[PDB]
Amino acid sequence: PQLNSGGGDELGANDELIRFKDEGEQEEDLADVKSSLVNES
Amino acid sequence: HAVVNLINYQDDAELATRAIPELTKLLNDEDQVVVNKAAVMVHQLSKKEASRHAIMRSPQMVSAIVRTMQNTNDVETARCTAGTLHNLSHHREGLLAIFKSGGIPALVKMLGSPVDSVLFYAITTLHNLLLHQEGAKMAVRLAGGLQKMVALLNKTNVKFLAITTDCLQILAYGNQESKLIILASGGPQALVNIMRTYTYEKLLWTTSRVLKVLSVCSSNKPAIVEAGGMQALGLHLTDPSQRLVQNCLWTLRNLSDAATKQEGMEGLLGTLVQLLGSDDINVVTCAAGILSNLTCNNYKNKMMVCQVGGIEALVRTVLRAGDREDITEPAICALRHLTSRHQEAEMAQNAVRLHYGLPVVVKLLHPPSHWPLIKATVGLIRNLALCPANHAPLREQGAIPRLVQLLVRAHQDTQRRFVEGVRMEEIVEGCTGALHILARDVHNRIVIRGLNTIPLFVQLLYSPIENIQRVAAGVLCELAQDKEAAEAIEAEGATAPLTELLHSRNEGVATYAAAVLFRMSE
Repeated sequence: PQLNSGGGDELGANDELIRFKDEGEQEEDLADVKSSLVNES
Repeated sequence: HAVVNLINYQDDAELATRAIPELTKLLNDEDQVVVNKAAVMVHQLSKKEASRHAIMRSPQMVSAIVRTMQNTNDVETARCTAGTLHNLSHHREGLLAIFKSGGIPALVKMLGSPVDSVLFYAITTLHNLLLHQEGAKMAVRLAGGLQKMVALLNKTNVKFLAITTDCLQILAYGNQESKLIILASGGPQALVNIMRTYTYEKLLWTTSRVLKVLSVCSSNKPAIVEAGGMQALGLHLTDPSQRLVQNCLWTLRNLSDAATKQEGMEGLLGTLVQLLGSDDINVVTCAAGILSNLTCNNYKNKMMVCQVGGIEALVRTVLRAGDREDITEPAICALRHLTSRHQEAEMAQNAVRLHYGLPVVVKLLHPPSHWPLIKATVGLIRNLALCPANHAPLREQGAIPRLVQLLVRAHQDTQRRFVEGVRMEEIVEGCTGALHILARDVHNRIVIRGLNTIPLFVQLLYSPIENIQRVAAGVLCELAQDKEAAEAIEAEGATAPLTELLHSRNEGVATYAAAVLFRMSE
């Protein structure tokens, strides 16, 4: 069987990707942006 | 205050009993000119805060306003009615009234209007609802607001775009289905365009938040990359706004593992190397992470990072990072990538030593380091060992006995009838591979054999995993050129497995096996 990850040879260790997938935090100041937008029509 | 309270109380009664019920009837008129004129009056009334309650507390009125807006063919009428609903959307009561009156589907329909005044009233009102009305998000999605919103990203008013993008962020967060709809509507390209087009910070910020949410989606991620997302987000890494810089970094990191084939990454890479020296821990952490993924199997990126002094920058990051593994793991993985398979790989292997990084690097193999960092560090040491100049210093830092310890423990833990996200089989291959390279040196060979490793290395020849068989045969190949070692290997009964390995499809395994066999016979 072959190694699922990692490994390497005479040229060194095999490069590997770090799976980043952080969505984290939905802040559940556009107030002025909103009023400003509507205060012209 | 008593005067206004009395006057308002009286006016509220006159409105709730005469004005409102009358205007509701007129809004329902067959004559469109009457409806239009009535819509104006209702709008004028909505401008006065004290008059709003009379308007919102009448379901018949609200429903007539919504129905009129959604069905009218008069621009001015659509404007007045949308403006009215906006005026009623500042508090819980009004929002609930608009919601129960079926205002959401009507407000969404208005997003298809070519008139700015209508669009502006529509998006800000939907935003208020999205922020405070429970059930608003699902209604907007069901009404197809996502598609309409994405289509509006080609508009030019930056304030309008800021609100529109924020609605997308609110609707998309933690909702995989909403992200796919956005993707299907061409959201990625439209969002990336904004990032490389406008300078309005609030818009870049809200837009970067939508991209972050979409960056964890396996479908949106490659779409963002292909749209030039990486280069675009990189444009703002030095912007005065910290919230923007950090959102761009988090997004870049999420996307990084799917951007290893992108061109035009010079500027981005150069900026990330600089950020490695930031006092901000979250910035250094993201810079290290993104660089690790970008240098992965891309010689061009490796070359550029080295050319901008990435080796020195990464060693410095590791030196001041101490036990923070969030920083050291990616930084070490980056150094690992940079020390192999490229024109400047050899130069990078020496540079780590020349920048006083060997001691701290070997130190990371020891507690309290966790398996992810150890695995990465073993990989880096393995590459550093390719450089003859690193043979002695690595031994002097105690790398050999620590690698042997990790190997023994990892191997014994594989005995049976994932640890901290790492398979012990990976550590066995890694440590043995590192030892195989370090064994090219004669003094190291003595140290290695003195730790009574031969019995283990021979045992490894029986491993099902051929990658492990390869490194075991290889280290034995190096050690075997020593008489006592060759005889010890023979005594361990290595002749049988090695003979079997001679047939291995793996040329490396076969060659090493034969080498060891020849050494023993001699």
